[PDB]
Amino acid sequence: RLSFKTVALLVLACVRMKRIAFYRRSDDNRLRILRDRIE
Amino acid sequence: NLTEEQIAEFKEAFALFDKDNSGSISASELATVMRSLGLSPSEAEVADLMNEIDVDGNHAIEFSEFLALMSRQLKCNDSEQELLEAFKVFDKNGDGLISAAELKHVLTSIGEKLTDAEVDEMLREVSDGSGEINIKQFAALLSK
Ligand SMILES: [Sr+2]
Ligand SMILES: [Sr+2]
Repeated sequence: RLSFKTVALLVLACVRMKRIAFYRRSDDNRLRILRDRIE
Repeated sequence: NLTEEQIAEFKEAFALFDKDNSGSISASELATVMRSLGLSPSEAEVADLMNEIDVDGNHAIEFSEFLALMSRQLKCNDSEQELLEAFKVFDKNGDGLISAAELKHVLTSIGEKLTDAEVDEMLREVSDGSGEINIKQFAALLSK
């Protein structure tokens, strides 16, 4: 039926998405400060 | 790249996000699962994920896009197992931590004669005020 593997893959997928979003947001912020600094 | 069984297994995982069985993952489905797991994504983070993952442009993650999201994890499975095995070489007692005494034993094995003080200093450079190195720190250390 529902396996540990299935649950673990859902959790892994969610953790990956959280990380991608965190680092994209963080990259977007740093590119913006540098955009301003470049004028 | 992927076997019939690998596809099947990812489909089951995908199906758990897809609460209304529509064949795709909506922004509300994504946000709900992530929040229930304590990951607390902001709205901007969810909006960004939908944009990045659903390149189809429908604000609904399809199965093929879910697979592309998770494919790197498959490519990286051997490396993950190696990382854990390498960590185990240091971690002789198997408590999930590397101490200076365990580091010293590896050093001696490979013919590196360091004083105990130097071993302490070697470990301290990569430990975070801690007396020991955990798997997270071991991995972080190798991220340059
Ligand atoms: Sr759905
Ligand atoms: Sr240990």
